[PDB]
Amino acid sequence: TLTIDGKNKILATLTPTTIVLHNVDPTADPTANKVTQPVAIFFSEPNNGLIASEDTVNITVPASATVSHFSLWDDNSKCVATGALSSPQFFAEEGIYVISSVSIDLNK
Amino acid sequence: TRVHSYRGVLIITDELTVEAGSRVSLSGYVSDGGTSDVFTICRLLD
Repeated sequence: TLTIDGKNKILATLTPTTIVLHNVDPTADPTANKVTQPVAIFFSEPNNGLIASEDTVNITVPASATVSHFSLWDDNSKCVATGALSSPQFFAEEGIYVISSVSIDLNK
Repeated sequence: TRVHSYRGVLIITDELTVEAGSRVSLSGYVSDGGTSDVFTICRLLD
C-alpha cells in the first residue's frame, strides 16, 4: 500500500481556506448555483494522512434558502474538494449553519 | 561442426502502478444558539 509518510507529505499542499454551501450537487460545476458567501475554514497539519478542521465554522445562510451540498476552496479560487452534508436543511428565517468537523483524509 | 552456444542476461519487463483514494467527511447541524460566555438572564432596554 501507499506510505503514510507519503500520504502526509502529499496532503500538505491542499490547504483549503473557504467553504461554500450549495443546494445542489456541485460535482458537475462547483462554480455555479452558490448559496452562501465564502467563509474561512482553517485546517490542521497533516497527521496520519488526515487533515482536520481547527475551529468550528459558522456559515450565515440567507432566508428561504436550502443547503444540501458543500464545497471547499483555496486562495487562488480553485475548488479542491466537494461533498454533501448530512441532510438538506431549509432556513425559513435567516439562520446559521455550523460546521462541526471537516476531515479530509486519503487513507481509504 | 561446432554446436557451441552462447549465454545472455536475464532481461524482464514489468509495468507497476500504485493507486490511492480520497473521501471527505463532514458533520454539521442547524445552529440552536452556541457555546457562550457568561450565560445569564438579561433585561434589554431601549
